[PDB]
Amino acid sequence: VRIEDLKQMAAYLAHLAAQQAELNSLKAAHAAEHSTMQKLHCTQVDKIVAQYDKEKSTHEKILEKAMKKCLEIKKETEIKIQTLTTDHKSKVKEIVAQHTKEWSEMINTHSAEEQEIRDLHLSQQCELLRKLLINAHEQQTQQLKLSHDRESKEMRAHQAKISMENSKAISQDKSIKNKAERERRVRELNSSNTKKFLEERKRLAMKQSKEMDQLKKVQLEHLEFLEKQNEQAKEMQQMVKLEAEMDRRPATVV
Amino acid sequence: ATCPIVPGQEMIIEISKGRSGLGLSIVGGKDTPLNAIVIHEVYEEGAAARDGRLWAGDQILEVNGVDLRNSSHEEAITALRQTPQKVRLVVYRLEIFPVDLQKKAGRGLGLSIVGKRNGSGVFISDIVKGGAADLDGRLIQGDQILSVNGEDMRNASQETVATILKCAQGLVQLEIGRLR
Ligand SMILES: [Au+]
Ligand SMILES: [Au+]
Ligand SMILES: [Au+]
Ligand SMILES: [Au+]
Ligand SMILES: [Au+]
Repeated sequence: VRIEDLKQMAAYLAHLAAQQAELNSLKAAHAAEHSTMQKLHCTQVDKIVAQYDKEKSTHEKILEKAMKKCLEIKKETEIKIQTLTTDHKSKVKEIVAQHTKEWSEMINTHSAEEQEIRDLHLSQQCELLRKLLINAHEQQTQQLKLSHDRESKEMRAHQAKISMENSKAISQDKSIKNKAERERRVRELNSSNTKKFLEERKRLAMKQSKEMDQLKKVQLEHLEFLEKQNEQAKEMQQMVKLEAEMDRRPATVV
Repeated sequence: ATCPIVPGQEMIIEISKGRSGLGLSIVGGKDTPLNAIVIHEVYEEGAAARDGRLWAGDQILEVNGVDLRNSSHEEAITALRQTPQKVRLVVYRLEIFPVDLQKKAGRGLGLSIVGKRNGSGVFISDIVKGGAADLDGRLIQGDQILSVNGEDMRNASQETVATILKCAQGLVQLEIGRLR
């Protein structure tokens, strides 16, 4: 609930927004490199097919007309067709095979780039969230340092009040009626108050560190919760690298 | 550990993913016309393959009590990733129709062709966004190319259907098989 207040801060939300624009630029660059290659993949094949069709039609017309007008031309021309299609079937078999290569190398490279940016964004989010939290922890700690200094200030001035207070009412005590005991009572009062103030001073110092130790306790396990949050995010991003390796296979855009 | 897999009922099973991947492949979603999340192939390396009970046509209905009736395809794959080392699932146990497409200026049909990791057949992999197949909008990922211009491709190679589709010139008459 602390992390959520941290995760809706002005600086954090902007980094999220700048990360999402990065993500769009990558999709747009990936798509341009997609279309650049399909055009050339098709451009190449539609050349090779247009030419093969041209050669077959030329040979097909050659026997068709001569048959109307045979002998060896029938035998020779059909050898040229078997020669020519058998070669075409193996020009494309080679091309179609290398067009799978070009695509699959790209899609996996593209898929890798996208994985790495998603990982880099995750290291950038943990580092920001944490640095913000440490900065909050620093202005939390030394604000408390502040109270501790004023807490001592009030005590010293409070202790001065009692001591001066316990010296007027001792003068006004009528029951004394003697200087020798009065000299002693003042010595007795001064020593008792001096002891009391030093003990309350010692108890404040002890109390003050105790409460700062509690600040350390709260701060530590906020940072521990953020570190577990980043660990869980890394662990699941590994399971998409894992599922991606199984899904990987060759592919041919058509 | 309570029950084995039996058809007809909304079964509830649990798989131990452990250190290996779950290894499922999905089709469908709210974004698609299928309107169901359906297992399409079980990757042999995965955990459900170890488990042995999920076959290749099983309809997933919820993961960790997350109802997938509105989940898009992308939403459903993350639902598979967010599983802990243990997995909680609820499962249940072709549609053939024709699609004709005209090839665009430069690219072509604008779809990708692959084969199942283990099993024959040849299926649609990825649909290029501005593609000729995209603007028709009836094909989705996982659709089987049964025939192309009449010729049956059911037990054809990936090189076969790639070669036929790439070299085809005009309108391409496809038969498509989809899960249910
Ligand atoms: Au072309
Ligand atoms: Au960090
Ligand atoms: Au005063
Ligand atoms: Au985090
Ligand atoms: Au051909």
